[PDB]
Amino acid sequence: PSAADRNVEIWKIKKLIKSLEAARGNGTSMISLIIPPKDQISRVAKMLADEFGTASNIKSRVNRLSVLGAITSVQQRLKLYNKVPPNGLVVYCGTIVTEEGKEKKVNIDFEPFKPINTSLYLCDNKFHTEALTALLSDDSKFGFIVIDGSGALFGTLQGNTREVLHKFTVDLPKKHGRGGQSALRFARLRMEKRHNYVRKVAETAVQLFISGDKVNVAGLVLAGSADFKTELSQSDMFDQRLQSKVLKLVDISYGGENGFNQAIELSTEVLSNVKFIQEKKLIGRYFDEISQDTGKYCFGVEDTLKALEMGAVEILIVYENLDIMRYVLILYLTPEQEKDKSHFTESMPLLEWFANNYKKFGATLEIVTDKSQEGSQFVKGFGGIGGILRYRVDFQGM
Repeated sequence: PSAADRNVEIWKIKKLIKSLEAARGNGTSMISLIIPPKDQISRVAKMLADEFGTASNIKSRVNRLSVLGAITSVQQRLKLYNKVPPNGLVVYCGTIVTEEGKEKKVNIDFEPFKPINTSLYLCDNKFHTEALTALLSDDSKFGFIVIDGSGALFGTLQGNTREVLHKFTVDLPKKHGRGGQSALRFARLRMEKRHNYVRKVAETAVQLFISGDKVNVAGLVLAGSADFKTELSQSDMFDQRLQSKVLKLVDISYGGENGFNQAIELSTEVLSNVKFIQEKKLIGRYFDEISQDTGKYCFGVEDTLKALEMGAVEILIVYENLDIMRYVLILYLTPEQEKDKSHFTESMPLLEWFANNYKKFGATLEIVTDKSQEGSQFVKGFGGIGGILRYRVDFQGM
């Protein structure tokens, strides 16, 4: 588990989906192999073997060598895996026409984060990625609890997908009567049935939102009126992890189902901007180092790599674009790269590098955008690559 680390993974997918769809060679030489979890490898290995045997007959050298090579190619990757890992196995192999009309051979095998029963096996002119872009259906789901004086409600907002889950009700000690009983005796029974609501509710929500020893949602908004909910967050009969991710405390007029929409209308933004929020927060904290004397910061390629290479800098912050290429067929040059590169002595874009191997530096990679003042200044003003260090470091000249 681990968000932020989870979002680096999505980045790579989109990057891969991009290059994959940009390709298209010359006939049945494109293999898209997706293998669902638990399904069996040898089942696949045989089908491959079969396909190979059948292709062996083709007899049109060019067309025969084409199909054979593809199949060979994927078999050769498949042999590396001892069995489908969890989430499964995606595999792309084949020969494509690249720049200069030369041939390029693609070899991709790897485990994602869940493409079940997609079980795919196609040989075409193009790679088939619909399976990958689907992983890109990651809409954060939020939890709603809308209290009231006449009844509670629990539902979810996810994208534009509204969902009313459960809805019970209470009829607290309302009536007063004409002298027929004491005041205290009333207030008593009063701050008694509430507590027996402040519960049943705070209880019919843990038996809901937190399904499987973890909250099956990422936000949780408590909406109602007059502390009928503020006596629910800082409470004892509710909390436990759930009090931990209460995002908004929204005041509506008239609740239950009607106030659900009012809750949802109001909660959009913080919920439709969650990434930009944490993203602006992150970069802000960064700007903060730069501003105090504590100064545990770093930026620019040179010193970041330098700081990265040495000890442990807490979070590496990099812009999603980053006109900077890293070769060593090790340099780090922008598209200034059209100069006296005195020949060879793995041309990967720098961010592409940072992703595959940052897990081994001190952790946490944060790709950010310029869709804010914070990210625009992080880029326009500090080359969009810096880091939040864990102890001051001295950089000197150049």
